[PDB]
Amino acid sequence: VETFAFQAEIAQLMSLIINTFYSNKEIFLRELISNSSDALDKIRYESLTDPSKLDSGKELHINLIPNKQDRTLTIVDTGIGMTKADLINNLGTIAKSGTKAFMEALQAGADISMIGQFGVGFYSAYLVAEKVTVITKHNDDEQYAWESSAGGSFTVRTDTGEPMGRGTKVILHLKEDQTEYLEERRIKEIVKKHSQFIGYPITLFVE
Ligand SMILES: CN1CCN(S(=O)(=O)c2cc(F)c(F)cc2-c2ccc3nc(N)nc(C(=O)N4Cc5ccccc5C4)c3c2)CC1
Repeated sequence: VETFAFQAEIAQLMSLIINTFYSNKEIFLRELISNSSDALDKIRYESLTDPSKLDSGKELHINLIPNKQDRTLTIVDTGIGMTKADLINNLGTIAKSGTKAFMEALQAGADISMIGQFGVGFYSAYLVAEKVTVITKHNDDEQYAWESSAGGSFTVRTDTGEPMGRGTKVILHLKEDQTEYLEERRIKEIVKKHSQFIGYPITLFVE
């Protein structure tokens, strides 16, 4: 288990998301589904030249899994996945650029719902989650588990758990007052409203 400090801008963006009074918290799902969709597009392009990149899983889909018992909402994709370098260095660097542009926009009065245009949409997860665990598997690396409860740090460990094949699993440990995002009707309403035109099948799992 390795612990890393987020870069100053990301930590600032994260605490902005957690501290700003903003009622329209549902936008998080759209951001995670759109990230999954883009990840699925990346493995689909890579498969045009090198077809062996789909030996880790041919099916390209998105699964939404609520668990009332564990109070979690999981967003699963069979997209490209992420390497140790992606989790530790690359994610932080690609975000850094978009993070500053977004915080500048909100001052000037933009609103949180515009987070995705700045490529930092993933962090909107902290509108509803007290902790986020990300399980990922890329073709050129091992299975990793990234984790953060914000507070300026994140952890990275090798995942000894159930193999994934290829893709990303975003486990949202929901805040006590955000259990509505475990409800079938609510998820369906959000997916129909924000993600009705995703070019991959989205399966809402039930309990
Ligand atoms: C949104 N697209 C997806 C495709 N790419 S990519 O080119 O494949 C890439 C290049 C990188 F250099 C890199 F570091 C990561 C990724 C990467 C790959 C697959 C992904 N799958 C999901 N589902 N999500 C994210 C994500 O955006 N996350 C998860 C995650 C985990 C922890 C912190 C931030 C975040 C934000 C992913 C990112 C670009 C971004």
